[PDB]
Parts: sequence; C-alpha cells; structure tokens
Amino acid sequence: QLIAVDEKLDITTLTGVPEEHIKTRKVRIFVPARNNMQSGVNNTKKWKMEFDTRERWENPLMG
Amino acid sequence: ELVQVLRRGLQQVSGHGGLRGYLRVLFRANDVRVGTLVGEDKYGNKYYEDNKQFFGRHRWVIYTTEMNGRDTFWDVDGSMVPPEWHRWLHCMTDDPPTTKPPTARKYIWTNHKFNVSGTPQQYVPYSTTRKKIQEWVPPSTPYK
Amino acid sequence: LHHALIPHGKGGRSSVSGIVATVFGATGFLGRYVVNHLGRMGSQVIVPYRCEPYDTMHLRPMGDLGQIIFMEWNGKDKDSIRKVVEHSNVVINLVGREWETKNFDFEDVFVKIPHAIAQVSKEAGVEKLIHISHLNADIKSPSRYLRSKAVGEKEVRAAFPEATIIKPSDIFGREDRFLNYFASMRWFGGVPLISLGKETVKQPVYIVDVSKGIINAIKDPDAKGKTFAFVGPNRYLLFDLVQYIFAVAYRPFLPYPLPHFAYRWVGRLFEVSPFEPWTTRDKVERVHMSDMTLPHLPGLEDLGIQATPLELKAIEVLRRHRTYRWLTSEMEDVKPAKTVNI
Amino acid sequence: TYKFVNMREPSMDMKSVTDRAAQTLLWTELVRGLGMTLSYLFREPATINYPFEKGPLSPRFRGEHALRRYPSGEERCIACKLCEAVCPAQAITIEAEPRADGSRRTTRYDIDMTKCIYCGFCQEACPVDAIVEGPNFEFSTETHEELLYNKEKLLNNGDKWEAEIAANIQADYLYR
Amino acid sequence: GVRTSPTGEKVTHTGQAYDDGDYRRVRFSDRQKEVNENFAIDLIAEQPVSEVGSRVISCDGGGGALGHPRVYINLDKETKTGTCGYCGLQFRQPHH
Amino acid sequence: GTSVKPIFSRDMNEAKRRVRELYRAWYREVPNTVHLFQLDISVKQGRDKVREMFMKNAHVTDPRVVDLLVIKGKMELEETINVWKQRTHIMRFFHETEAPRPTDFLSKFYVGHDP
Amino acid sequence: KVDDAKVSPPKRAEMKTSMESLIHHFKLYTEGYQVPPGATYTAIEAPKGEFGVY
Amino acid sequence: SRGEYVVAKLDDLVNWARRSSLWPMTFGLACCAVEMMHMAAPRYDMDRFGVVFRASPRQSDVMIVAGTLTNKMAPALRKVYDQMPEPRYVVSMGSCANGGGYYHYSYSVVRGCDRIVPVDIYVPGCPPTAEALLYGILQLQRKIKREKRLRIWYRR
Amino acid sequence: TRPTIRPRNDVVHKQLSAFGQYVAEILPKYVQQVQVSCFNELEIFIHPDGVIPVLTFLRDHTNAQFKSLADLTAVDVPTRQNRFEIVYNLLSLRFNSRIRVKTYTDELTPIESSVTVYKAANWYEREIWDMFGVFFANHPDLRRILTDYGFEGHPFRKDFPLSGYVELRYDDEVKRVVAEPVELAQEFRKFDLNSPWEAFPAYRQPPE
Ligand SMILES: CCCCCCCCCCCCCCCCC[C@@H](O)O[C@H](CO[C@H](O)CCCCCCCCCCCCCCC)COP(=O)(O)OCC[N+](C)(C)C
Ligand SMILES: CCCCCCCC/C=C\CCCCCCCC(=O)O[C@H](COC(=O)CCCCCCC/C=C/CCCCCCCC)COP(=O)(O)OCCN
Ligand SMILES: NC(=O)C1=CN([C@@H]2O[C@H](COP(=O)(O)OP(=O)(O)OC[C@H]3O[C@@H](n4cnc5c(N)ncnc54)[C@H](OP(=O)(O)O)[C@@H]3O)[C@@H](O)[C@H]2O)C=CC1
Ligand SMILES: CCCCCCCCCCC1=C(C)C(=O)C(OC)=C(OC)C1=O
Ligand code: SF4
Ligand code: SF4
Ligand code: SF4
Ligand SMILES: [Zn+2]
Repeated sequence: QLIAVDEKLDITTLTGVPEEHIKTRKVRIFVPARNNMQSGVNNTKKWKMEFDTRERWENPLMG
Repeated sequence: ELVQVLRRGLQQVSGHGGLRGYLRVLFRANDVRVGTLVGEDKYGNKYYEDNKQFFGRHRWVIYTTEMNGRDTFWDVDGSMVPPEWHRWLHCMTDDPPTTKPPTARKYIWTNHKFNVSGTPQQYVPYSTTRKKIQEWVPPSTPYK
Repeated sequence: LHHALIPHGKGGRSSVSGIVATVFGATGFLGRYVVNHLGRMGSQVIVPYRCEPYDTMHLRPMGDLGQIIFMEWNGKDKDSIRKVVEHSNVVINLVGREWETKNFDFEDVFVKIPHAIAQVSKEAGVEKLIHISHLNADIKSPSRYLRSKAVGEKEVRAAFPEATIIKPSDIFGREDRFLNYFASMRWFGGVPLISLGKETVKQPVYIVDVSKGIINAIKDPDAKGKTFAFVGPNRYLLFDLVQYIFAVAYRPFLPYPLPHFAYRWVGRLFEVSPFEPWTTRDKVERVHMSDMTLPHLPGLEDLGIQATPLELKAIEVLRRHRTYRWLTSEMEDVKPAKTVNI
Repeated sequence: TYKFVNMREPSMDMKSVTDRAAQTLLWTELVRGLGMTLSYLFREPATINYPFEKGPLSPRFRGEHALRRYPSGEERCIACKLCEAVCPAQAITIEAEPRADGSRRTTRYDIDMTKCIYCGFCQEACPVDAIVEGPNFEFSTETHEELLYNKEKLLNNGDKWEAEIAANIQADYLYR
Repeated sequence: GVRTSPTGEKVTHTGQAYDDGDYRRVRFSDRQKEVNENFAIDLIAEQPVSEVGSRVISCDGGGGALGHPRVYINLDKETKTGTCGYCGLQFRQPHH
Repeated sequence: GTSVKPIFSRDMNEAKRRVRELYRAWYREVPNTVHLFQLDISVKQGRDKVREMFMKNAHVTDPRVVDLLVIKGKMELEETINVWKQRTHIMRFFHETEAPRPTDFLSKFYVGHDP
Repeated sequence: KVDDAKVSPPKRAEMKTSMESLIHHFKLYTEGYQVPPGATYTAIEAPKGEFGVY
Repeated sequence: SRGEYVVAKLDDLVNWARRSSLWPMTFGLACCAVEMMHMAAPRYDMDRFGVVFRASPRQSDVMIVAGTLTNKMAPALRKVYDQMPEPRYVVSMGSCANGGGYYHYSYSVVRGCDRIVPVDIYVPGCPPTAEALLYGILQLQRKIKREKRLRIWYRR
Repeated sequence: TRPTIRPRNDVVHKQLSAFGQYVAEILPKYVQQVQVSCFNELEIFIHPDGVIPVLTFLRDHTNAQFKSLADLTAVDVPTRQNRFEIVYNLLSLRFNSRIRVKTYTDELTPIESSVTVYKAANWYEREIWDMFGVFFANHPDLRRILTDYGFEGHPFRKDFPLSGYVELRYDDEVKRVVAEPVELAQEFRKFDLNSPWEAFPAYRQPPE
C-alpha cells in the first residue's frame, strides 16, 4: 500500500552539499559542440551537465 | 681449529696497518674484515671485495674523512658514493669502473655532491615560467 | 600593489592574502596565535628565531607549503634584522621577557631591540609596523618593565612615525603567565596577596582577541599611526579574580596578606634561579597595580572585535589544574565573579 | 585432489602411551624447540653492514627521476607531454613554447615527488628517453618543499647521474 | 651560458628571474637558487653542420634504438640548413 | 496516486511525531555530551545548536525526506552516545576556525568574484 | 604480451621506426584502449581467499 | 670561556645519548609499514643501531608515519603524537604520508601528515626501500647530533 | 581468430541460457529479464519487490544451491529515473556456477534487507548506504562503515566531487583537528580523452 505524496521531488537536504554550492551555482545542460579540429561526431551524442567556472589563481610556490 | 681463528683475528689486526688502523676501522665502520682493494675515489673512498662472503657482504666501501666541504670522520652517509662506484657497489654490474670506465660527457658533473638537505646549499623550489598577464603602464606626464 | 601581492582565493590555507609579514618574537605565547592567524588566510610569514629549531616546530603546520620561512636573527645585530625584513610589507614586534637575564635587561629587549627593528624597517621600505606595548606603560612606574616599555614606544614612534602601537592588558590564555601563575601558586599552601588584593583592579584580555586585533590592524587602513588599548570587557578586584580562578580550578582558596617588603624579598629570593624564574620583583610589582583606564584610546571594538569575557574562556585554561575528581565539571558551574564595572 | 592436515590417530599400545607420558612429564618437544633456537644461535647472521655495504639492485630499479641529454648536450625532452598524460598520480606539470631558435622545448617541467608513486610509467611513455627513474634512492629531505622538483633540479639530477643511467639503459634496453 | 640579473640573481635557461620588488626572493635568503648551468641552446649551437651528398637525409639521434624516432629531412633549400625536430642537429648539401 | 512506497510514515503527522521523539532524545543527550566530551561550551549552547540543526531542514514537506532525515539524526545521536565521535567531530558543528564570510553585496565585491 | 598493438604497446624499437607503432604508442599512453561496453565479475583464489573485481 | 666549553660538552653528551637510543612507536598504516618490517628484519637489523620498537607512546621517541593518513585516522594520530613525551621526532615515510601520493585528490585523505603534526624527515618512495628508511633514520640521527639546546640556554 | 582472441565456450553458454529460462519460468512474478553475456555470465533483472523471494529461491532450491554471496554492490546512473542499480553476485559450489541478480531503486525508495537470506550481506548493505545513500529496511544495524564520523553526503554518487567539500587540518588555537572548505594548491586537471570516432560498431545506438 502506497502513500501518494503530491509534491515535486527535492533531495537537497539529503546530499550533504553546502548551501553555497546549491543556490549560487549555475549548471549548463548542453550537447557539446564538435571539436573543429576533427571530423568525428561521436562526442556530440549525449547531453552534458557542467557547472559555472569559478576563480583559479597562481600558487605562490611552484606557480 | 681455535688457534686458526685466533691467528686469523691477529691477521685482521695486523692487516689494517697496525693497532691504530685496526681501532680506526673498528670505530669508523664497526667492522674489521680485510678484503682485496678494488679501487679508490677521487674523493678518497676505498672499495674492497671478498668473494668468499655471502651476497651483500662481498663488496664494501671505506668512506673518506673529508668530502667537498664537511668532515666525514664520523658523519658519513651513502650519498657520498659517486655514480660509477654506486653502480658497482649495489651489484647492478659485476665490473668496477676501473676496468669499465663510464662514457665521458661534457655535461656530466666532474665533482659529485652528497645530500645537501639541512645546509645552505639545499634545493629551494621556484616557478620557472615568465609572467603571464602584462599590466598597462600609465604615462609619466600630467594630462592637463 | 605589485601584482604578486594582490589577494587571491577564498581566504583559506591555499589562498593569497597579499601580506608578507616578519613576526619578531613569534616563538612565544602571543607569537604562535599571531602566526596561526596569519597562516590561516594564506599569508607569507617570516619567523626570525634565536632559540633551538626544535622550539619552532609547532609553528610548521600553521601554513601551506613555502608560506612559513624560518631564519636566524640576533637582537644586537642589525644585519640580521635587515636580512629578515628585506621583502616584508608588514613587520610585527612581539619580543619581550618578563625577567632579566645576564645578556638582556629590560632596556635591551624593550628599548634597544624595538628601536633597531623600527629603524631597519623604515630604511628597508617596510610599509606597516605593529609594535606591542603595555596598557600600564609609564615613564614614572615602579616597574622597570613598564618604564622600559614607555621609553621603547617613544623611540619606536620616533623611528617609525607611521607605526601602530597596541597596548594590551594581562593577556590570558592556555600558555599565559596570568591564570597559570595564580593557579600554580597553590603549591605553597596559602595565597599571598598584598593588601589581600583588595586595592588592585584587573582588566584581562583574551589571547585570540589580541591576535585578531593585530590582524585587523594590519588589514585596516585607518589604523596606521594610531595607538590602541586592548582590554577585556570586565574589571575585577584582584582578590575576587584570584578567588574565581581557584574556584574554577576547584582548589581550596587560602588567601593571606603579605607586607609589600616581604613579598619583594620573596621575589628577589626567586630571582636567583639561572632558569626561568618562578616569580620576580617586577612580577610582584606588576601583579599588584590597578590597570590604567585610557578612554581616549581606540579599543578592540574599533577593530570590529567584541572582547571575550574571562568567564567564557577560563575553563579552557584552568581545567588542566584540576584533580581527577573535578575534570568533567561544566563551565556554567562556578558562579561568575563580581565585577567593579564603573 | 586433496589431503588431510589433522586426521591422524595415535596408537594405544603401552609403548606409545609410555612415550607420550614421558613427553608430557619431561618436556621433550620443548627441548627440541630450544635445540632449534640454539642451532640458529651458532649460524652466521644475515645482517649487512649498512651504509658500508648495500643490498643488491637491478638495472630496472626505479629510483629518483632525471632528465637526460643527447651527447651534444641538447635536451632530449621535446615537450610532447606523454609522461604528463600517462602519470597515474598527476605528479608531472609541463609548460612549453618555441625556443629562441624555434625548437620545441619545455619552459616548466615539475614533478611532485610527494605525489609520485614511482611506477615508471613516465619513462615507458617517453619516446626519446628524456625522463628516467634513476638508480638513486637516498634523497631524503628535511622540509616538504625540497621534494617539489622543477626543471633545473631534474636536469641537475640527469647531469649528475648520467654515467650510471646510460649504463643501466645499455644493460636493459633490449628488454623494452 | 648563465647570466646574472641586475640584482645578482642568476637567470635560468628559461629566462626566469624575480623582479627587484618581488617578495618571493625571500625564499632564497640563507639558501641558494637552483640553476642548471649547461644551457642546451648554446650546446646545440656549438654543433657543426653535417655535409651530406643527398637531397634527403635520415636522423635518429644516434645510438639506434637509444635515440629518437627516425625522421627524414629535406635539403632542397640552399638558403638554410636542415634541422632535426628532435635533436637539433643540422645538415646541408655541399655548395660554394 | 504517484505510486510511492513509504519508508516509515504514512503521512506528515507521523513524520512530525518522529521528529519530536528525535528532538527529545537529543535534548536529553546534550548535557551528557557536554560532561563526557569535556566541552568548553555550555549546555544552553549545545541545545541551541541542536535547535538550529533541526530548524535548518524546517522547510521539508515530503514525508520520506523527513523520515530519512530522522534516520540520519538517529545515526548521529547513536554515534555521540557511544563516544564513537571525538571532541573534534562534536565541535565541527560550531565552525570556530572559519572566518565569518560577509553577506552584503559590497564586501563580496571587495574580496573577489564569487556571488 | 599479446601481439595486438591496439591493446599492448609495441616494442620501443618498433615505436622509433614504424609509423603505426608510433601512433599506437602515442594513443595507448595518452587515451588508452577502449573496452567494449559490458560488466564482468572476475574472481581468483588469492592467498587470502576469493579476490574479485566487478 | 669555561662555561661555554662545559655546556658544549654536555650538549654533546645529551645529543649522543638521544640519537644513539631512538625508540619509534609501534605505528604503521599501510604498505609502507611492511617495508618498516623489512627494516627490522635480519638483513638490515635496525636494533643493531639501537632502534627498538615500543608499543606505548609514553615510552617512544620517534613517530614513523608509514602509510596513508585518512580523515578518520587524523585525530588518533594527533592524539598518540601528543601523548609522546618530549623530546620527540616525526619521520614521514612514503608518498601518502609526505603529500598524499596516489590518493592526493581523494575526499577522505589528508594531503600530507605535516598538516597534522610537524615533520623532521621526509623519506620519498612508494614505498621507500628498507635501505631508504634506514638512510632517513641516520639522517635524523645527524640532525639530532646538530642540536645545541644547552648552548642556546647559556647564551640567553 | 586464433592466438590473440579469447576462445568461446558454447556449452556453458547453452547451460546458462537454459538455467535462466528455468529461473524465469519458476518466478514470473518478479523476473523482468534474463541475459547471458559473451563470456558466459548469467544475469537476471528483477523487480525490487522480489529481492527476498528470488534470492531465497536461489539459495535454497535443490537445483540452484547458490549458497555463497560473493559480492553485493550498487551502480549509480544519474540519467535513469531509478538512480541506483543493486547488484548481487552469487556462487554455487554444488554446481560450480555463478549468477548475478540486478534490481533498481531511487533515492527515497528503500530496498529490503537480505541479511535473513545471507548474513554476509550485513556489512555489504551498510557499505551501500554509506557510499550511495540507499536505505535498507529491517537492517539489524545500519550505519556508516567506511566514512568519517559525521561525514555528510554519499561519496560514490556520480555528482559527488572527487575531493569532496571539506578537508582536515590541526589548529593550534583550538588545539584540535578541524574541518574547513577544500582549497587545493594544485587543482585536479580534467582530461578529455574520448575519441570522436566510434570504436565498436556492434554497440551502435539508433540515431533517434
Ligand atoms: C658518573 C654518574 C653520573 C653521570 C652518568 C654518565 C656516565 C658517563 C657517560 C659516558 C659517555 C660516553 C659517550 C661517548 C661515545 C661517543 C663515541 C663517538 O662515536 O662519538 C663521536 C663524537 O663524540 C660526540 O660528539 C661526543 C660524545 C661524548 C660527549 C663529551 C663527553 C662528556 C662527559 C661529561 C660527563 C659528566 C656527567 C655528569 C656529571 C654530574 C660521534 O660519532 P657517531 O656519529 O655517533 O658514530 C657514527 C656511526 N658510524 C661510525 C657507524 C658511521
Ligand atoms: C622410587 C621413588 C622415587 C620418587 C618418585 C620420583 C619420580 C618422579 C617422576 C615424575 C617427575 C615429573 C617432573 C615434572 C613436573 C611437571 C611436569 C608436567 O607434567 O607438567 C606439564 C607441563 O609442563 C610444561 O609444559 C612447562 C611449560 C613451560 C615451559 C618453560 C620452559 C621449559 C623448560 C626448559 C628447561 C627446564 C630446565 C629445568 C631445570 C633448571 C635448573 C634448575 C604438563 O602439562 P600439559 O602437557 O599441558 O598436560 C596437563 C594435562 N595432563
Ligand atoms: N603576556 C601578556 O600578558 C601581555 C604581553 N605583553 C607584551 O606582549 C609581547 C609578546 O607577549 P608574549 O607572547 O606573552 O611574550 P613571550 O615571553 O611569551 O615571548 C617572548 C618572545 O620574545 C623573544 N625574545 C625574548 N627575548 C629575546 C631576545 N633577547 N632576543 C631575541 N628574541 C627574544 C622570545 O624568543 P625565545 O623563544 O628564543 O626566547 C620569544 O619569541 C611582549 O613584548 C610582552 O611584553 C603586553 C601586555 C601583557
Ligand atoms: C618486531 C617485529 C617488527 C614489527 C613491526 C611493527 C610495525 C607496526 C605497524 C603496524 C602493522 C602491523 C603490526 C601489521 O601487521 C600490518 O599488516 C597487516 C600492517 O599493515 C602494513 C601494520 O601497519
Ligand atoms: S613514476 Fe609514475 S607517478 Fe611518478 S612521475 Fe612517473 S608516471 Fe608519474
Ligand atoms: S619527458 Fe619525454 S614524454 Fe615527457 S614531455 Fe619530455 S619528451 Fe615528452
Ligand atoms: S606511499 Fe605507496 S607504499 Fe606507502 S602507503 Fe602510500 S601507496 Fe602504500
Ligand atoms: Zn635527430
């Protein structure tokens, strides 16, 4: 026997992700463009989820 | 056969240049065996061999008392062995660098250096690439 | 701002804060906290040390790789100071003893060394100089420690006019000589107090508060040539403070009055130890003076810091001084002491 | 096919029973163990006299890394970045650009020795025998930073160990 | 071909040297800077051009299997020599 | 009907009942945790932290998610009672070595590029 | 090793002589070989018991 | 002076005694500890140098971190390092201990033991050979021989 | 073919196909699919409600006797509505055979615990809960097995970052090990390795 919940799915509280990384982040859902250097199309089949690019800096040691 | 081993001990005492050399080698290496000299370093390390010993004790080195800049009468380490005698001493080959010298090159260090950690000669890492982003330099003259 | 000295990152261990700091006296009580706070945000910290390197080891895990550089220095040799301050934009001075040795008196460590450091820093182009003085620093003080402190801050302001002088008052912490001093005085049975400690008022300050104040003074642009007084939120009569200290440690409090000359004689008797003295005449003097009130000076609240009360952090120092029977007693058990707050 | 390890029964004759009782009362097998240890006492020990004597190694031994040169003194590395791609621990960092004479050479070549797993995959991937794992293993340091090698350090290691490295490669290259 | 910067810091073969106002120089105080003195560009410039009497030459770096992948170099241009893209040796047809 | 199998609770009321039971258990536990782990915080601070942790998830309306949250809270409490957690794990709830990160626009603009 | 240069790398002498060997060495040490889709559970009698990989 | 000579001789005596009697804790984490077992094996026989394993932290002088330090393990390692009486030393052995090594980018691995405890000697290798660890131990002995506690106290 | 190619075994393939037909006939209520792979491995895809019956039948039936639970694990496929793929590997010593049983679940639907069928499942189920977040109903003692105390999240999920969210270091001001947001001196370098040319035509999918 079933309970028939009537709300949209939401599992954010169960994933252990910090709040900053849930609300602030923007994801791109896209089929990656073909690499213009090659003619193969096998990398343009599936959809990809990626996150927005954040800051990268230089390490004071080793650069 | 007891007299034989005692005479062998006396022979080991006498074959190190007398009593003083015997005590010197005993307090410098905790070992008093006598073996056939194979060669000597330009830094002063001597290499001895005795094929009658078991594998691992058949080749050994008496280190020098003065390497590049430090006194090694007591403070010795395995990093004081030059690469050719390093290859001979670790049994990667059966041929000493005396009979089989290494190939000479113009970029090979003529002077071996030991482990220089803890000394002002220690290696300090740094980034070897140039600056990436170039900044705009404002003019040196007033604008009005 | 010299691009390599531009802040980068999130403000963490691997980030860049843009601070290159030379912390004199970083191997002591305040120095370890200051170095920890500098290394948390990703600063480049230079530690000049005269002691054996084994005594600097606890400072190693305080920064990322390459962010803490240890160098030998000599207080009487200006070349060492110049060598250790060549590439720094911040110089913090925490050098100081609570006793006099056969090689360094109070003038050596509170006047000559700070003046040499400040002059070398000014000639080396160092931008910021943080110097530590005492709240009770006074030219006409009965303590040579405080007279030397006053002369030293005068000379430091002379040599480095843009220097920032910070005047704390009896810092208390895990490795202090304030709570541990009174707690260890239990080994002699009774607690000797001049005038029963009824004519002395203390305003002790937390160690983390002082370190955060130093960091905020480094990062604050208006605190260049100011003088700050770092004090705690409450003022206590010495008798009540010591009674509270013994209460938190769960040790029997047996106070008795001692004449000033007798306590001075006791301090002189303890001064003969070739090792770190248990107490000194200067310490006996400084313990029994009321903390000065300087309302004209900016405090911790001007640097965005709310001073931590002693009643919130006394257990983390005094739990070590308890017996096995009282180790698990809670912090809210021991009846906060009465405060003479104006 | 199998065998039993603990499926034997003892004979119950008076001879065997008396022998077992004597074993219980006079501790014969304990004396056997004592005799075994006593036998080992008079044998020659297997200890070697380090650092004056060393354990044996092989030409294939994977030790400290080194960057090599051609006999003219030119660097073998061509900045192809195969070693960087193959590295299981991402210990290699490479940056390159055309040299002043238009040659394909590295500007940055770092190996994080505290990331390295010393697997030898980099010298397998190298097509010009530029990067190798040398015979050295005695290079312990006192600070972590000393184990973050850059191009200069690796080139110095090559210049210092080339005499042994070339001999080991000469002895081993026909198996590769 | 080592060279000293205006501050005394050695300039490495990649042309890297800290500026006078760079704090990172403090990492070399009481210590040294690791610079390899055998600049490969000068050493390969010191190598003489090899005269060969064919239009196409073959180079493998010497040592056979101990060199680099074998490549073929065209020498039709008399203006410039033919350089190996791996080892940097130069080849040329007879002229003058 | 969305054809959803429950975990423990048929609907929201039983979920709130389980939440209340877990809250009672944590509220009882806090003084014993302060005594045993030798914490420099007070019992009031610990109960405030428990209340804050419970209120962090106050927006959940799915009974299954509440059920799993109660399961995780029971796991945490069982870890704390058996002293499987250490003082570091207990005090990780308080974040004392982390600097307070500002929330207004201008401070974020000053420090860096993060939104 | 299996005489299939799309799985096992060629000998270093072949890689420095033949174009196909160089291409296969490059691609095997940069990208690696592609494994056809599928799942396997493989077990061996390791000295400590059954050691398996799914 | 006479006092300088006396304190130098006393420093020599104490340094010799401390470096000639080094007792590491019985403490190992992973593959590297196996090589540690080979450093006590008859071929190398670290006991001949005066190096003896002792289980109690209270009776140990050196901590050899032989293996990967995980987040679950870091408080335990810190605890048993703190319970070691002073003077005490830490030897970091193998890639995982030195900087994380093969598991540097993991979610459950401490990127080097120097984030938890101060380190005196770093022994590279995955794992370092028993000879390499013996070289590290002898280097630590030399570093102890360089100590000048009593001279520093005298010049204070 | 010959030397470089793996040989085929048709006998085992036919035997496993026959036994898969047998099992599917005996339990139509739960068995959704049966497969035999090219390297002779039998897989049975079942409904989640049939975990305890099917497994029990495989352990206790005279003709199955799959008495050993070799491994139990989960696979995460984020593109599926039912995220997690629960895999049981069973060994039968009497018939010298191996079988695999696969079911599915999502983040919020529990899977029945199998400890009453195989005791070996106990820790295995714990590990799944620790690594993927799949809850197992009626598990005698369900808690984390592999992660640190108080660890938040399930690391083996595909959307979990490789280095996680927090890292540990000792702090001298508080005199203890503390956790702080991750910062890497060197960031892990992502590599794009997939070739843009198709490798295996036998697995080509319809172009939709
Ligand atoms: C009398 C009761 C109270 C006092 C108790 C003490 C009893 C006397 C202590 C005996 C001391 C003997 C120690 C000396 C042995 C040193 C041997 C030599 O090797 O030392 C070298 C140099 O010597 C040391 O530098 C100095 C050691 C001696 C210090 C000076 C003597 C001070 C004596 C003062 C006695 C006062 C006692 C207290 C009185 C109240 C360093 O060599 P090392 O690197 O290791 O070996 C390398 C290992 N190799 C060879 C295998 C490669
Ligand atoms: C005519 C009348 C004369 C009078 C009678 C005299 C005759 C006496 C004959 C019997 C004498 C027996 C003496 C032995 C005493 C105890 C032996 C014994 O039976 O105990 C063993 C156990 O003894 C041991 O195993 C000892 C264990 C510890 C061993 C420690 C090292 C071994 C000793 C090394 C050499 C000893 C050197 C002794 C002399 C030292 C110099 C003073 C039984 O134990 P279990 O096999 O487990 O069986 C019990 C259930 N039935
Ligand atoms: N403690 C308190 O309650 C408050 C502190 N004061 C002042 O705050 C400053 C720092 O405080 P605190 O950390 O508690 O003091 P500490 O005694 O704990 O630290 C003293 C530091 O100064 C160094 N030092 C001392 N003498 C010399 C010297 N002759 N040459 C070189 N270095 C020396 C010490 O190095 P080494 O380890 O080698 O000895 C050590 O690093 C001090 O200037 C103190 O006077 C201000 C108000 C009170
Ligand atoms: C006296 C004989 C030498 C004992 C060496 C003690 C080494 C201590 C490391 C602990 C340890 C032990 C005991 C051990 O047995 C083992 O193998 C499973 C480990 O994994 C490598 C260990 O780390
Ligand atoms: S030996 Fe292995 S881990 Fe080390 S640099 Fe080479 S490929 Fe990378
Ligand atoms: S060392 Fe070899 S593989 Fe690595 S970049 Fe240089 S030439 Fe390529
Ligand atoms: S460094 Fe290598 S051998 Fe040592 S514990 Fe780590 S993985 Fe194992
Ligand atoms: Zn060439």
